[PDB]
Order: sequence, then C-alpha cells, then structure tokens
Amino acid sequence: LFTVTAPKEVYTVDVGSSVSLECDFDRRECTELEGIRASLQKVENDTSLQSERATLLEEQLPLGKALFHIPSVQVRDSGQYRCLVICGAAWDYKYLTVKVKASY
Ligand code: NA
Repeated sequence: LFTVTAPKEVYTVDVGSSVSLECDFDRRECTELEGIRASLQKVENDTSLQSERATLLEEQLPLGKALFHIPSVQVRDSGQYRCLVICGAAWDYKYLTVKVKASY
C-alpha cells in the first residue's frame, strides 16, 4: 500500500540557516509514466496551497525521498506543514513541524 512516513516530526532550525524537510514514500509504487507529485503545504497562515519557500530536491525522488529544502529559514516559516506525495491515484501525507530559533 502506498504510504508516506516522516523520519522526523519536529525540525528545530536557527533563523537564517537551511533545512531539508524529509518525507519518505514507496517509490516502488510510482512510475514517471503515471506521474509523481510531491507537495509541502503550510497548515496555517499561507495563501498559497504549497509552500513557496521550499524547493523539492528531485534527485532524491528515485530513492523514495521527498526532500523540501529551504535555504534561509525565517521566523514566518515556523509552524506545521503537511507533506503530501501522490503517485497516480495513490496518495498519503504526514505532518511535520518547523520550530524556528532566534536570538536577539
Ligand atoms: Na508560525
């Protein structure tokens, strides 16, 4: 059965650093024939369906890894996200949380 899993549920990141948010999926059940789509969606306070600040690192997809990279994390990146992977009609998702640390 197609499932998504999150190796880590909470990521703690210093303001200004990078983070690679990971969700793993059963690549054996996907085909670039039927298509794969991955999406990191911010749960609260975002007018876009998918996070505009993250980029999927596509080279990991053949390993069943959806890695969503934010190169310079900002305070407003904090909060819960859903990582969604779709392979054809199959899909699953998990939640992860980004906690942003700042020192003033
Ligand atoms: Na937040």
